[PDB]
Amino acid sequence: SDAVTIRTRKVISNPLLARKQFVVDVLHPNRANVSKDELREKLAEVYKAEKDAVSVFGFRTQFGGGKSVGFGLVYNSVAEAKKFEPTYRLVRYGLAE
Amino acid sequence: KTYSTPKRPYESSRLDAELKLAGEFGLKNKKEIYRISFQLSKIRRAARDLLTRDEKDPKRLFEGNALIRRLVRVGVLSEDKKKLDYVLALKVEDFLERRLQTQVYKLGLAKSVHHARVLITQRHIAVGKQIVNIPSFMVRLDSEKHIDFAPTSPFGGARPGRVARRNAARKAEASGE
RNA sequence: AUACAGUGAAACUGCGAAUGCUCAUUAAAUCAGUUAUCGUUUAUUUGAUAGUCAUGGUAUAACUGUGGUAA
RNA sequence: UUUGAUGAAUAACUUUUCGAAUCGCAUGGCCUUGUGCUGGCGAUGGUUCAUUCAAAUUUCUGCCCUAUCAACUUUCGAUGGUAGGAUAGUGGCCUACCAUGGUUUCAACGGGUAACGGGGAAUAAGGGUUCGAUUCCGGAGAGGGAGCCUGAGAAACGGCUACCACAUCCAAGGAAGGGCAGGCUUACCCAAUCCUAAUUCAGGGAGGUAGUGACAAUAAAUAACGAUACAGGGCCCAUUCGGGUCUUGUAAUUGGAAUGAGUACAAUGUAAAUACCUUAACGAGGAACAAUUGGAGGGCAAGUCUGGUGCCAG
Repeated sequence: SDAVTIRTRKVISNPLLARKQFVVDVLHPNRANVSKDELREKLAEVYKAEKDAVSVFGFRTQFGGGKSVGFGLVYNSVAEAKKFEPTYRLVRYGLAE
Repeated sequence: KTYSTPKRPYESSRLDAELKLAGEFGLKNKKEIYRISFQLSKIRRAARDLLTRDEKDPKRLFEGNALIRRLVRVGVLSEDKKKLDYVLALKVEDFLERRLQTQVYKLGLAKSVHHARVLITQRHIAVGKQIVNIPSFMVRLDSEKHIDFAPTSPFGGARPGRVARRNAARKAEASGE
């Protein structure tokens, strides 16, 4: 029923640090602001990636519903994910203490 | 300011005129009438000074074109009446027509102007995509063909409201007990 | 690990600590612009750069202990 | 005569400065197997010069009113020379030795300037008539005159002497310290940016977030729709007769439908957090989920009071 839609708009890539970049809108009619952890796993299969390496953040929902503005990433290695992320995001993802 | 008190605010003519306007358009204030008439005064003053500026002056040329076309995009002016004496000829009732609650009543989604007032503030009418709920929206042309019920409104959409569902469950309990 | 190498308080030493509020009014002064420094200084930055005793002596702080004085 | 080439240390002097008695890793090669020689790739310092960040003076270009301002400078050298000290360095910056000058109606000089001033300094006014936002104000102070101290850079004033003025603590011997907010609130974090250190981290009441704080000036809600009953009267203008007009009137009954104020799990949030945006679940029938403020006017008693030529007037 629910078109689980987060448009990962602003699509670009950075293979120096090996991570991929994209903004967030959240189009999700009759759904209340899907959470970043199930988004993490869903991004993990769509990018054939790691449950840590997925990393999106900062979501604000537009009027009229089924629209939210946020700002998202994905690493492309476990070491890059575990070292280059700031620790506040590491605890937001529950990987640090 | 955003409302200006008319300079003889209590007069036989003023007073009965506002009575007719608020009664017929379902307003609730002299303040609402005043807001419309103040901004009309600014527009029409601009047009008059433009008429003082002589024929074929570049300023008159370009800005008159601008003012006419933006008033027809707002919709109070009509397509084949493109002249500055007509922007002089406008009056308050034309904008008060273009309000939203008058427009819901005129299209026919409600019965009386007060019904349309209660609908829009009740969050059922949805211009375009959003649920608008301010009864002075000043709808344009494109939207004035696009006014209709919101898709989650139980008049043109989803499941009935809370009084209906408590009542249906109440007769369900009536049959159960 | 029979010298130590982990870790580490006290201290030596290196560098920073020269990027705080209140009170008084100047018309080539200030300020803005533009020079000059074949007339000066520079911790720092970077760049070059010196053929002209199988290892010399110290000392402290800390620690130990004994004390003074209302402090 | 051209086409092309070359240039245009000595003598000493001195507190010696020096030419590393310092951290990370090669393991080989040779035989003298000594553990001998030899060696390579990374840090901290040091000699000088360049360069960088700065700084100092300095050329010249530009800012108001006023002659009801005609004088000014040698009365700290005023102008200049020469010599020396001083300074990182020139230069009357300072001293000797001198010369006797310079500025001036092209108004020097002087006076006032509200000089919270001005600078296209500053982003501008994505169309306010000239208006916003930023930046430089300029200097001085950090009880008060005076003097000294390090560092590349301080005349540091949250070092030291003495002085003067304060004001403390005590066992009376002594000892030691420095205004700022308020009137007539001082809660979280270095997360966005930047900075600083032997520098990923440490830190930065820089920088940020939040909370008390109707003012002026905004957008809504406090109800929408329908059925039935019962009644014959309503309403507008005229100074008195009067006249004009017509679906109306009532604390009368009654039906379902709408929801937002609220109430309340989460998610989204940020260093973290509040609120927010979203979001399930509740949640409107009158004494409710109980709006004010102002104006005009009646009527009532076995009631009170006063004046009258009954029963009336005030």
